[PDB]
Amino acid sequence: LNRFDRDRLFNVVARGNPEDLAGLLEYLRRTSKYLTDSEYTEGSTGKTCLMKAVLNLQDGVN
Repeated sequence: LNRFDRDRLFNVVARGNPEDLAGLLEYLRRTSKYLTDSEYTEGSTGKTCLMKAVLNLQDGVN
C-alpha cells in the first residue's frame, strides 16, 4: 500500500462507506503511521477522521 491521503480519508468517512477504507490498516502498518498524526488532522484545530465521521451521520449511525 503506497498511500492513503487525509483528503481521501475524510471523504470516505463522510460518505459513510466502510468498504472504501480498505487498505488503511495496511498502509498504516507499512508506514508505522497513526490516525492522530498531523498528517491526518487539519492542523488549525486538530480535527480527526473520527470527528468527521460523527459530524457526518446518516440518521443515527455511521
